[PDB]
Amino acid sequence: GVGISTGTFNNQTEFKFLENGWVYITANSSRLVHLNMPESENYRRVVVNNLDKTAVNGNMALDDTHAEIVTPWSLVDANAWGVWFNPGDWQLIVNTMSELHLVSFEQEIFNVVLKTVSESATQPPTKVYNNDLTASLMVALDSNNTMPFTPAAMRSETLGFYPWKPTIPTPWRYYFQWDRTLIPSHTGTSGTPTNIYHGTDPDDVQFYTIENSVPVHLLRTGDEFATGTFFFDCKPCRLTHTWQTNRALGLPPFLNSLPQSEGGTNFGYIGVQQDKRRGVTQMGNTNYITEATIMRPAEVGYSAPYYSFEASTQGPFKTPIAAGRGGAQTDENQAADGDPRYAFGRQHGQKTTTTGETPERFTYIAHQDTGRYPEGDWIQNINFNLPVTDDNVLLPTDPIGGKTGINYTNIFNTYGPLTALNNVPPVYPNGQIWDKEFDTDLKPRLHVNAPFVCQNNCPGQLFVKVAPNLTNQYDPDASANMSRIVTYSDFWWKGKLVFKAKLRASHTWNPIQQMSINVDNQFNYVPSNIGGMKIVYEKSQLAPRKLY
Amino acid sequence: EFKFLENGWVYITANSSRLVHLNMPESENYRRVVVNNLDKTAVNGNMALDDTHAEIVTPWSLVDANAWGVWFNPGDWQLIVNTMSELHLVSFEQEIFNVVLKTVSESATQPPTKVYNNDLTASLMVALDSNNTMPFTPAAMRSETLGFYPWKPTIPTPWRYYFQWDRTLIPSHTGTSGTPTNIYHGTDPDDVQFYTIENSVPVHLLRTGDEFATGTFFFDCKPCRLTHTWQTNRALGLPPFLNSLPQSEGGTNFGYIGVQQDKRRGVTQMGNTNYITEATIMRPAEVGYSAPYYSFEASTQGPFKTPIAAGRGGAQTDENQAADGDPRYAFGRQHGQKTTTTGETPERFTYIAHQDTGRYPEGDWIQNINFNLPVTDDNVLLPTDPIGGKTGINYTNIFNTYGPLTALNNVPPVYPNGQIWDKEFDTDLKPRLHVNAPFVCQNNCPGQLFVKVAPNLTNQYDPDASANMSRIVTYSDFWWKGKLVFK
Amino acid sequence: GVGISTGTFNNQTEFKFLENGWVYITANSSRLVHLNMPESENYRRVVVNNLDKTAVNGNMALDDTHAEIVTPWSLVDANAWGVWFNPGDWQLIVNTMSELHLVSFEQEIFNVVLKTVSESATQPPTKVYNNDLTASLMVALDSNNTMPFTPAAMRSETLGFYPWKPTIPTPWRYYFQWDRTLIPSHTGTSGTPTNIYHGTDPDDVQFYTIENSVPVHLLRTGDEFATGTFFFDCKPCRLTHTWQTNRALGLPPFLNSLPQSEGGTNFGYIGVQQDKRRGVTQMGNTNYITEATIMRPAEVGYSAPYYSFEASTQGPFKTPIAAGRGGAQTDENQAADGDPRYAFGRQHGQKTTTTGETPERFTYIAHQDTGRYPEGDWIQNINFNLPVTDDNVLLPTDPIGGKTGINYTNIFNTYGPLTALNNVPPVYPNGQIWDKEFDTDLKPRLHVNAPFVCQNNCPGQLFVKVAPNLTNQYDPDASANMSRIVTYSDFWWKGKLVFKAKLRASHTWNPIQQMSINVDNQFNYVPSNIGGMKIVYEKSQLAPRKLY
Repeated sequence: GVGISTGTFNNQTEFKFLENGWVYITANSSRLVHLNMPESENYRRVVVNNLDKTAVNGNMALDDTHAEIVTPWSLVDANAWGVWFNPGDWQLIVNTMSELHLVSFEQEIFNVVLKTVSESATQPPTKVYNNDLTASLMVALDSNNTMPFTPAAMRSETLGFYPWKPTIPTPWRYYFQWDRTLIPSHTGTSGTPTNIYHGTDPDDVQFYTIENSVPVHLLRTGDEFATGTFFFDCKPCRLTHTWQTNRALGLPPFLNSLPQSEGGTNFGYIGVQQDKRRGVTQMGNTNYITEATIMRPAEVGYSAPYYSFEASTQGPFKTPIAAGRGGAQTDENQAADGDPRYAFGRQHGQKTTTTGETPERFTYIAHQDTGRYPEGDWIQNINFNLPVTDDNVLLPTDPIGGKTGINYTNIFNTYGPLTALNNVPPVYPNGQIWDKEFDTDLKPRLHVNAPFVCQNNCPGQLFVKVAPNLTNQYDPDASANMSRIVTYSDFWWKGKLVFKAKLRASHTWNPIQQMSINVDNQFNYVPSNIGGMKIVYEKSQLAPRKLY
Repeated sequence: EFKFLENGWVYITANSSRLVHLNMPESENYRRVVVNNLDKTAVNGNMALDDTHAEIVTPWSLVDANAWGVWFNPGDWQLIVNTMSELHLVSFEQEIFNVVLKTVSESATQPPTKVYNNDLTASLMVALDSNNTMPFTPAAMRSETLGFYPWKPTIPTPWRYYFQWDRTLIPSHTGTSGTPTNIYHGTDPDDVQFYTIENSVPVHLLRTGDEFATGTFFFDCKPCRLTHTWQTNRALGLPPFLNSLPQSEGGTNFGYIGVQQDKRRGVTQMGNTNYITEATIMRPAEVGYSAPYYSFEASTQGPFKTPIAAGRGGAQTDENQAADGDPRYAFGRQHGQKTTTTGETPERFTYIAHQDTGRYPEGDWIQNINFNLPVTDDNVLLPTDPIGGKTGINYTNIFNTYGPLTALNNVPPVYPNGQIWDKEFDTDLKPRLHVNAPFVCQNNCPGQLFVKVAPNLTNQYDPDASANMSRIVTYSDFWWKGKLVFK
Repeated sequence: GVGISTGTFNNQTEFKFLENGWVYITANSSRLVHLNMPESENYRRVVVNNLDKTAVNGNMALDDTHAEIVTPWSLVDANAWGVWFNPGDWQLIVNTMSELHLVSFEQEIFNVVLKTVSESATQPPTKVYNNDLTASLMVALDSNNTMPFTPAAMRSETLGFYPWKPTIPTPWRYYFQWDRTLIPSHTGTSGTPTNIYHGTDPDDVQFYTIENSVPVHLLRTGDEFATGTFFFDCKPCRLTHTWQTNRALGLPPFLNSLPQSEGGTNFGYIGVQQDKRRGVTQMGNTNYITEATIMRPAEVGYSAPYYSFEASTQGPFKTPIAAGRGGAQTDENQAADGDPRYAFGRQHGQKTTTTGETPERFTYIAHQDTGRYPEGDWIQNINFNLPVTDDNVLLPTDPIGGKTGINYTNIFNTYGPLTALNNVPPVYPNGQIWDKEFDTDLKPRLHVNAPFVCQNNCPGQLFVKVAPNLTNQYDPDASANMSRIVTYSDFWWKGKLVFKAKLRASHTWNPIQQMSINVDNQFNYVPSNIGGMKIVYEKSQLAPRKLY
């Protein structure tokens, strides 16, 4: 009731060691959640069209045009690593574990409190906060997944990552179908390229409402709500990275001459003339057997067009790629297409005492060597007469379509039946944990935003909303917006995310990479003298594994 | 042995035995060796000749029987390929027996002389990596498997494996100005994997009276077809009805469809044309696919050729047109080359598969969506049109038509030099096939077998000295027997 | 028999994960062991006296005088970490484990081979090696520990640390009682200080022989020998380090003024005048309560005389200390008394391809903060009148005995009933694993050479010796030394050392120290281009733990 708590705070992470090197990881997360009443009680169909930006020739990548339904509901999303693990737990997992299985998820709301605000007309303004013991919090669990799936991690709008910091839900909204055409252009393009919002296709209209699709629980201060346990059906997530490219697959050539002294220039030598060597190649018209030409079982990674923008009914979108760029591990400045860039605020890692709306950002450079170095690619004539002449080779420095800044690698695609690739690594703390699989007939082989993909279903989205607190003058048949008592709710959210992981084994003489605190990064993991906190991103696939 | 089961199935047991000759290793230590043929790649336009890499050279030797020639003589192969329609890989086992170890004493006599004596107490070190902890290094790729002749003694191959390295090689051509970046960058510490047999695999010491058997390993692979498909997209489904049939035999007596092309009935995917032709009629899917050919992609370790699943079209008619996708094998006198030949020039052949799943890029073209026929120059891209200003490069060199509709076959077995089975990659997303072997190991396939002559020390050994160990010159002859079972 | 092997090589390390976070670590180690016949078949009582060195005034620390029995036997000692774990295994243990229990030890000898050498009188010298199928290797296991305990790790004379490198045993010898007096001196000392070897005390004479005390097995090429499993009875060894000194024990003072901005100089302030504070002190005649004077439960660590040399019957010896020096963690050059220094050759970590007899060396700097910073000590008069005047304080810069280079800290001892200290950390790879407890009535609280101390008994020492291979001209009643066929043996040694360890837990928000491969140390863990190997030392108590 009014004076009785309905739940307990718990933010402990439990590691229970099972038999045969398996560990049962239970991540308990609890948060105080602050919820204001919605700006409006009505659903809105809102169109955004930043014509001012895209009207500048060459700015088509800046398109924000879309249509969305703005709802009075708020989304409680815990689908991000930082919600469940602090840096120490993450270190333990990524240093001691080799693979991760997502097992189950459950959440509850308890200790609901609803308050009203009265602001007097006194010349020196003043306001008072009073409990509304009979007011209700509306809670809806879309366990059947009737609503569109809108994971908040993509917008950095999940629950906060600090147990001792109150957090907020995010106002819920979803895309509403629209037709939009945007012809690309460049600086110096003559005229005005077609840039039009065409409207909505009636056959694609889907207006969803929570009230018509999901049972809604009314929670007074003495009530609680528990979702029950949901069990996942996902593939395991590897906590190791592969390093072998095509060049490091299989038996190396036999070295007939080995170095006799230590030193930088004391190389070995194969010792057999290149066109007199033994082995197998797929180049049926040459006798050269080299590390570049020797047959490999398949292809590790693939080349794809990079910063290619494809257009469909709704306008242009960047073509996604599975893996990051090669060479970024050596030079951070070379991080580009395929290296996810995260931008987030003070709830999710940015130093909490900073000021301004400029977000904290980082580009994740995965340890896996499955990318491409397009500056190193080339195409040459089938005749394969070496050394190749200018007319018989296409180089990455050769312009395509007359454009000095575009080469064939920009439009190149080597994905095929022989392609082998890995799933995206977890991105702590801002990365998404699980994602919903598409309801297309043919499904993608992976998702680029989360390591765990929901093959059949994963937990229903949790929606909350302050129930309307009407004054005595309400008139439903009037055009003016409803008159409401200013009401807001604080409730406690507790979730339990269960993983299963395998303890790693030492396979090599040498030690392996391990996440460690050091003098440089020390102060990223403790509060500042004024309580300021931050959570820096951490890599997750530290240890290597042999691909082949 | 061919044992005929019920309902047209045959149990093929291939027994193979070899005398194996093993010298003691050159060195007892592991070596991390870097190869860098900068002299070759420093010539502009020779980037395809890159041999730069790093490898761990081990004192161990690999006994590899993963090649068709190890198990079947030509008569057996004829029987299989003429009478069978599909092949299942069932099991594999191997053993080492009748171990013999000998020492060599070479006198200082002015006329040199040497004597061979049995070392009855010396041991052969044998390690079976049944857990597949070691890198997978199939010897067939280097033509370094056991020999293909039962009556010819054979040797194992000195074992080594790749060690991670970073390498950048900017491509160039003749006439390229300056020196393109050509650098060996070193090793990434996070990718370092130094494997040793001693720390990972139990090691058996075999004296002359001892033997070793691996036990039977059972495979889990897909069946391998011994038939070839010939139908391309043009030969799928119902042909057009011929309203006029020839009345006499002769070369020029063709049939005729007899319906004007834009007045025909049927289904096409060209939604803006009324022409229904054998080229434009809808087919269920695509047989084969076009891929960039002699395209070299670069990654952390340097450039490598982009592999392709099927060979070139037209090679069946003209051998000289065999190119990308037609595997070329080079091998020595242990593996097919006339054993009485002299010199180190290997025997070679390009395998031309019977399957018609390839492409004839000279016959491709792209034309404008408007599809106004006959197409004009500006509305068609031909294989003879230069790309990037290069007269020797056309769009087919960079073309890729792989998609959801692509259908293709597994690589055919290549007797005798072809690999039999291969290990599947440990990536999250796995390739649909391998180009080197018809049988791919989905979970695991037999552990690699390693052998090494145990060190035979003299009386003057000093472990705390920098000089390399002083050993009695010792070598071993042992008999290897394997059994490979097919269905 | 002759053609049948009697054992299998195994150098695998197995980690078996038990229930409740406990792991069963099995370290298998195998080595090829090379043994020459002894130089002499007789026991020798040999006296060493480097009078030439100690005769120089001020060189008394260089005394090597002693007496020892030189035996024809050789000792097979596997009591060092490097014998059992490669760097990867050690990384796994020290990064994932919190404590270590020594469980059991067993060893065996197999595949014995004995060979004879015949060197012809030919003008160009030549030699031939022939198997002596009937010769024997003599093997004795002192399971009753009748022989003196002589752990080889102290002399860096254990089995080698590389499975693929043949190793040797060490010629066995033990101390024989002697009386020796060496009066200390300095440069400028007048005359010749007494420097005399007095002989042997008859009541302390102990002449041990293997033959009279231990059953001896004769192994021909077809025989093997197994010790059986020995189970230890030792205390657990912690793999965490304490950092709290007396200054960091208990409740800190309450800060009445907290900083308002981030920055280097924004300190907090206690905000209460020092002599007006509340709390408890052991200084019964002062009202000052400060972090230096506030009562702490006990004392962490202790001060001891450093580079003090005590003399007894056998001459001077350095006074050992339990913990290393304070400040060495910040500056390596300050490593001194209490920081063990290891010197070793190419069998035990030194780059195997180096030349010369100069050994590789390192000083182990433990992570635990249990030492002392003597430059920071002082003593002041009981009156405690502050600020203290010169006459009322003894500073570390005040000479003692008139010596400008000696201060009271050199002779200071604060060990008492309140002292708290930790056991010595394991030193990989050269550190001793276990040590035998003294047979004195009152036993030391720890040993400085090994973390595991043998309370009742630990495995008997293993002795080997090539049995005498006589020629036909042997005459026992002649004074000349015995005429023997030049014979030597190669045998395979295999040992199994079993540990039990507890998996660590994450107790803090922040991550902890972890051993990791990196660009700097990368090439310490892989062979050189000519096969050269090395094993660098690794720290073992990386993770912190709270003392109080």
